[PDB]
Amino acid sequence: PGTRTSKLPNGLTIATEYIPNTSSATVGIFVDAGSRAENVKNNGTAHFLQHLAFKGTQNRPQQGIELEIENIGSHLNAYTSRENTVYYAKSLQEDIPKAVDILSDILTKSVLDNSAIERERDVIIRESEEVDKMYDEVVFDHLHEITYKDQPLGRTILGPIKNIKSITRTDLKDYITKNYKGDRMVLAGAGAVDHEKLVQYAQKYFGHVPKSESPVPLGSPRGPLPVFCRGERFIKENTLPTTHIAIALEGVSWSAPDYFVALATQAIVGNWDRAIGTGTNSPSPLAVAASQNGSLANSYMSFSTSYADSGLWGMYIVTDSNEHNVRLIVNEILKEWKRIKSGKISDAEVNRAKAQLKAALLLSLDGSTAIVEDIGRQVVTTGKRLSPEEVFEQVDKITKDDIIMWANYRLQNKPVSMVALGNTSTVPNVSYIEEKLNQ
Amino acid sequence: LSRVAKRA
Amino acid sequence: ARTDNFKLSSLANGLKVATSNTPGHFSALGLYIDAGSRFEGRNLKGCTHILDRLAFKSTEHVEGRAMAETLELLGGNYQCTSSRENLMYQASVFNQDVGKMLQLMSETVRFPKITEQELQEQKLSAEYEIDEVWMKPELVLPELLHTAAYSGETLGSPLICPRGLIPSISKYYLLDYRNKFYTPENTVAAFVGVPHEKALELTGKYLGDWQSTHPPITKKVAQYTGGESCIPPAPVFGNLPELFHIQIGFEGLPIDHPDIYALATLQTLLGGGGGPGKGMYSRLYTHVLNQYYFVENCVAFNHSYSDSGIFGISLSCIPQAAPQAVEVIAQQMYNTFANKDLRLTEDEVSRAKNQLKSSLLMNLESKLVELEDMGRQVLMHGRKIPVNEMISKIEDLKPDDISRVAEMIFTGNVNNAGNGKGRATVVMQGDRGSFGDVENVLKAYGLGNSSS
Ligand SMILES: [Zn+2]
Repeated sequence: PGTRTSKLPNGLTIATEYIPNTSSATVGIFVDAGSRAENVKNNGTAHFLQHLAFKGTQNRPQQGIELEIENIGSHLNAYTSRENTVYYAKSLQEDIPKAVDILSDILTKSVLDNSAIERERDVIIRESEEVDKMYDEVVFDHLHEITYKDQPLGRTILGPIKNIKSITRTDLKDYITKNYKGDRMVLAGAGAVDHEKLVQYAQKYFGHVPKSESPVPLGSPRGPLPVFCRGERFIKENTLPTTHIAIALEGVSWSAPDYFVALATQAIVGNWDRAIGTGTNSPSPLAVAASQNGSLANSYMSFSTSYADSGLWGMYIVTDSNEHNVRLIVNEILKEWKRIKSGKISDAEVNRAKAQLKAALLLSLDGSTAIVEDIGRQVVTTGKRLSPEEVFEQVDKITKDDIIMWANYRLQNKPVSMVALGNTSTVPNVSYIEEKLNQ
Repeated sequence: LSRVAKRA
Repeated sequence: ARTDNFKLSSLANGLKVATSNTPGHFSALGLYIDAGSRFEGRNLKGCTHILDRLAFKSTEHVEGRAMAETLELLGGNYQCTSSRENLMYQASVFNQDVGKMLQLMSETVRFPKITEQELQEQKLSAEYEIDEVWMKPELVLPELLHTAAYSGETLGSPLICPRGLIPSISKYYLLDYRNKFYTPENTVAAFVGVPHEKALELTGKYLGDWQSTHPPITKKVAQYTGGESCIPPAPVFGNLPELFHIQIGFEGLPIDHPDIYALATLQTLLGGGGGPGKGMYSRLYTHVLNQYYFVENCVAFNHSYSDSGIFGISLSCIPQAAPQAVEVIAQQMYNTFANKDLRLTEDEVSRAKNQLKSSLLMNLESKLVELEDMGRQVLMHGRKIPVNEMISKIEDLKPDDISRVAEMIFTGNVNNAGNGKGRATVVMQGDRGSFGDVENVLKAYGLGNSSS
């Protein structure tokens, strides 16, 4: 009944949530690493490492892991975000320990063969080249670069081609040594899982993990708070049929008291697609404007990214490079934020947003995997897990006024960074946006 | 609700 | 059915009410009607789709707008979809909203207004949807496969409505269809995370006084025929590689048939496709995907319905390889039972079994999936098979079993209600000549059946 928690002598946290009537589960190891724990020449390591952990360990050869997992019908996966590195598995309950075993094995005792470390550099480039075809991904990488100017958060996860061709097996081993400390990781499980037994296996297969010499509780401040830098980066590209713009303002962080209120304001502005509509029975004035007299854009989407110590909140626009005056659409978006700031929003649309928000945060925690994803991320970046029940309370209590204050604090006399890719010729700059927004 | 940029 | 906490009862009008599992963070519920394209015949062709696209619009007691905004306020996590054998309305909502959601599903199932305007919209929109669908091979090939497998009857009756038949769908035909299939005795109301006593209360309140229209029973058993069909090569778009496609299958087994679990193991064992656990150690990967690169995709399929099914292999490749397609598949099929030096191994069978178990159990981790599965099972044989039982039957599977089933299917030796033929179904996209004498290659390998 709830999320059970236990700590190991080396700091490792074991966070569990039992699910009645289940015979399978998901277990994952979450580390407070990621690319924000790299430096300029380092950039790209954590991800590289991740690819390599699947190439073989001091106990199991690459193809030995594969065949072992497939014979019991489990699944192994991993990703790297700016804030963390995650390795996790899905398997029947009988195999829970066997999975915790392999997870620790791959995460720490990995071979990192130099031969592998070389064939990989090409796979990582191919990977990189695909991301460059996903404009939204591109536009957002740049936004992070100029918004977190010369800071950890500002660098991308994949890293520069440069570093991908120059990462040395020593870089890897160092990132491991430097970052992989017990007090910096959470082992999360949900499904058919006995909390106590999982705490045991945790000791047995993760006990051997180095403790930090200067341990800090999972939630406490990294060091110097990232700082939001107003800026703009226009990327002319006359060949693109569509132009992609992103406009952001310093947002909110995971543990912030106004976290949900920010997500609530995001929901109130919402999204829109020139073809599909808003996916709401009643479109906002912005949504209506966007579509009138020919369309002012192809689509727009509100976004709100969070980190433990910072946040980005804004709009992502997509225009036809040959048909739209980007300035026209930006005005309506600014006009909509001003509307929120001025209080002219109804009880009805606030409720719709709270409802949209509630469903998005809770009804979506269905599988053991989706649930582990929540336990894991919440604890490894915050130091606790707000239960579904608690999250429901946090959203349900938000008020029209709460939103209006939040809007006035964050969208009035505050810096804005921006990025445009494509037919840059019609995009207004940052001082224009700030003038109209603050106007 | 906006996703968390991840790379696999 | 045992520690599912599965309870099943009926209202006087025939509506079966089913609940399973215990209170959780939220609940799931839905109405399941026993309808679908397999019952449209030639008269109602296209009706199942339009009706489902027409769900949750205006009703006798709720205004179109009000219906929409209230569903928005319940999280808006609901949908109505239909297939060859089902029509369902499901949704997951916060525990306290079960009743309100159920009331709404009731209104749309019992009192839809289907106004001239609502219908015009859906039809118009339906044309565009049909136009897009005919461009996605992932959709078109199976469509062609079913139509060919059953000579356009029942399970073979078009699931993608013929573009030119959409305009003639009138309110009259829609009403005719509702009067034949929307009856309490043809419906199941199912909940997950809701107390059986509460469900009975709500169900009776909103669905109790519902009465049957006592329509003419017109559900024909599916008769498998086998057959061949070929449509032209897809247009050469941009940098995308030109491919030809082919699907070969035989009559399979009904979902509640005894050897069903074995057949699913056989399917997992062949595997295929185009982190670990992704089934890269399945025969189709090994013997085809890793041995030929003129083959971009190769996977084993198992369509299983209430009274019949289709089992087989799908293969996408370079136009140049087209001529080898049939043989490559024929061989793989043959190697599952007929080749004495490639008998199914203990390892193959065991890994398969575990993967089957895994995919099922892992999917049932979803309240919505638990819901749908229970609704449909009740709708079909009126009981929900407990997980224990299921897992058991799979574990007791031994290699010879998988071998027997494999041989049975690939020899056209399946005997279902429809007393189907033993001919193979071969449907393909690309130039017809390119595939060669398909029947010859199949006969060569002793696949199929020629006598009675
Ligand atoms: Zn990668």
